[PDB]
Amino acid sequence: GAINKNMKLGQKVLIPVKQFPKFNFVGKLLGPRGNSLKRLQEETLTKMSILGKGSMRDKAKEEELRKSGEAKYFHLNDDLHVLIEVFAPPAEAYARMGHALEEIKKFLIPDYN
Amino acid sequence: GAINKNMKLGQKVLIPVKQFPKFNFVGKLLGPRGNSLKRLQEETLTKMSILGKGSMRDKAKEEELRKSGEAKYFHLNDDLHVLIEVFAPPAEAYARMGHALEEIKKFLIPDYN
RNA sequence: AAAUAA
Repeated sequence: GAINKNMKLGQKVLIPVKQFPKFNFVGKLLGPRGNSLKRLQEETLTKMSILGKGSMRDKAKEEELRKSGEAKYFHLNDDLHVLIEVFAPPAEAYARMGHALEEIKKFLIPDYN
Repeated sequence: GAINKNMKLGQKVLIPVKQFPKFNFVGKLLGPRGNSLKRLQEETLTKMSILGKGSMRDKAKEEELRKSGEAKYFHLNDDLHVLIEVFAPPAEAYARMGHALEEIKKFLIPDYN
């Protein structure tokens, strides 16, 4: 499209549950009351959501919401992931995404305490 | 205080470490993902935290924090225990603490795994 | 069995 027309970007970032079994990443990404994710979107000027299987603190509600069929719950069949999104001019859109994907690496490795 | 004004209650509940040596009660109480403790508050309408010496899984981390001197770690000198807390009008609060105190006894017995 | 939930 047009180089100065604002654009919407989106990239699904897989959360490594197969490589780090049993570690609660969702708690780690959000931190206390979500201020580790609030702060991480503010830092990079993107918007981030944790979607997919297990993104919700229960198998059951997340299973029902999933069996409902509504498009808003399409993500709960996909693997657990963070969806980073940005709306800005193209040069800015890709640059912040690139920025955002560098600062998120640390939340996708365990704490070892 | 006043009969329908809300009050705070707290009651330490001791964990029998002398009686079942080396049994991990902390894991039993929190279960997976911390949700057997979390469900036990929802059922009883209380709030619960595990404090005292041995509440943390790293004995040297816990002794740093204990030395550190901050009031938030004062509990790491007391015996290992669950501190049940409630904020409600007196009638409800005492009824919930009691409910919680019967419903907590199951978790103060080891599993023989 | 280890408590962060936007």
